[PDB]
Amino acid sequence: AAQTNAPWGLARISSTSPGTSTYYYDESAGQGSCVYVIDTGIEASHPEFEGRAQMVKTYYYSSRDGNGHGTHCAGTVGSRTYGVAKKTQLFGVKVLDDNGSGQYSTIIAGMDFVASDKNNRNCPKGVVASLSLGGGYSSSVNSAAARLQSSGVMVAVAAGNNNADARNYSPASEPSVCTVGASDRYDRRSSFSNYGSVLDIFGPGTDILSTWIGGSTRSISGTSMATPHVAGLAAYLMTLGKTTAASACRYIADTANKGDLSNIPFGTVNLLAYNNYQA
Ligand SMILES: Cc1nc(N)sc1-c1nccn1C
Repeated sequence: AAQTNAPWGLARISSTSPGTSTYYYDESAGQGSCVYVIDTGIEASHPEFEGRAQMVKTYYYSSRDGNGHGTHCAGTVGSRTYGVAKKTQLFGVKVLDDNGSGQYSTIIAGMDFVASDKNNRNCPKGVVASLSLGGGYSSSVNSAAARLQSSGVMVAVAAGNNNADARNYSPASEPSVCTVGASDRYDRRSSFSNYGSVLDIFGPGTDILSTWIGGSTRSISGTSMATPHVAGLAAYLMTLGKTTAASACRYIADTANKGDLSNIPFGTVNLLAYNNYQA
C-alpha cells in the first residue's frame, strides 16, 4: 500500500533515503496486534482512530486526555493518516495527569496493569507498549519495564530529551526494553535527543504531525514522538509474522538503516527504524 503526502516520519520508516513523502507498507497494517499507549490518555473519539482506540485504565478523575501528548503518540502508532500500524488496536492507560506529570508509583502500577490486562484483550498477532515518558534513574521503574517485557509485551521507551546519556534516566536505561532516540527529516540526531550505549534504535522525532485533542492535529517534537514510530513498527512486523515481542527490538535494530544518521556520538548506535517493505 502507498499513502501519498504522508508525514515525513512515516515516509522515512519505509525508505532507504530521506527526502521522500510517500509511506509504503503491507496492507495487513498491524491487524490483530494491540498497542498500549501509557501516557496522558487518548481521545478515542478522534475520527482518525476509526473506533480502534479505547481507554482501558486511568489513575485520575477522568480517562480523557486533557493534555494532547498521549493522543499525539497514539496517532503516530495507529491513526489512519498519521500512524505506522493503521489497523492495530490502541489501548490507553492514563498514568500521567493533564499537565503531563505522574508519580513513579503510578507509572509502575500502569506497567504491571498492562502485563496483566493483555490477558483480557484479543491480540493474536502480539502486544506492544509505548512509553513516551521518563525521569531520573530508578531501579524500580526499570524493573517494572523489565517485567512488562518479560511478560510478552514489546516495550518501547523514549530515550529522553536531555541531550545527555540515557543511562541516567528511567525507563530509558533498562537494558531489556527498546530505548528509542529521535532523528530529524535530514537524518540528523535531534538536538534534544538523549544518546549513549543504552539506546537501541532511532526513529523520527522532530516536527512530527499527528492527532491532537479536540479532534485536531499538530506537529511537535521529542523522543516521545520517535517512540511510537518504533512501537507501531513492532506491531506491524509482528502482524507480518517477521518477529515476536521478545525479539522485535533486536529485529528492528538488525534490519535498520545503518550508518545514515549524522551527529551520533561515538559509542551510540547509528540505526534508523526501517520496515524493509518492498512494494
Ligand atoms: C553528544 C554528541 N553529539 C555529537 N555530534 S558529538 C557528541 C559528543 N561526543 C562526546 C561528547 N559529546 C558531548
